[PDB]
Amino acid sequence: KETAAAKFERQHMDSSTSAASSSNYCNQMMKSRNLTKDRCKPVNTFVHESLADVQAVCSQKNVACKNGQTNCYQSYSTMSITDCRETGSSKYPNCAYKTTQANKHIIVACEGNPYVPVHFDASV
Ligand SMILES: O=c1ccn([C@@H]2O[C@H](COP(=O)(O)OP(=O)(O)O)[C@@H](O)[C@H]2O)c(=O)[nH]1
Ligand SMILES: O=c1ccn([C@@H]2O[C@H](COP(=O)(O)OP(=O)(O)O)[C@@H](O)[C@H]2O)c(=O)[nH]1
Repeated sequence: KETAAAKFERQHMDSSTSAASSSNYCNQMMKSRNLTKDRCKPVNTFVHESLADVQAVCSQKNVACKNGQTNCYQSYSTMSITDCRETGSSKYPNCAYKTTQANKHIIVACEGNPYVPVHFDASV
């Protein structure tokens, strides 16, 4: 079965490109990462940095999570990310997304032993 850590990697990691993310990037990525299978996931961020660099965020700046939990961490450096947001006209199963590339600090929640990212909270 898929671990929480593995799900984070599937949903949020894309180390292969520096940013490139064509205007088609989210339409393609959201489907293939299985985020459009049961419904159109409304909002999802992919991070274009090495796995070790994203894992390292769990030992960086501790900040409150949006839900009030205390186990969120903000990257000291900006990171290459792509935000995917479902369009107004998108209708399941034809999930359609706007693709927006940015360099921002990421905030992730970390859990477990080993202590690793399990949830993408925000970018700032
Ligand atoms: O900048 C963002 C904001 C949210 N999400 C995703 O959207 C999901 C829904 O957000 P959350 O679980 O924190 O609850 P909500 O924001 O919907 O109240 C998150 O788990 C993330 O997978 C994301 O990928 N990037
Ligand atoms: O602010 C948060 C939000 C979520 N989680 C944990 O992150 C994991 C993945 O979250 P979820 O299953 O809700 O999926 P997501 O919303 O991130 O897509 C779960 O073990 C939650 O306990 C957390 O530790 N802090």
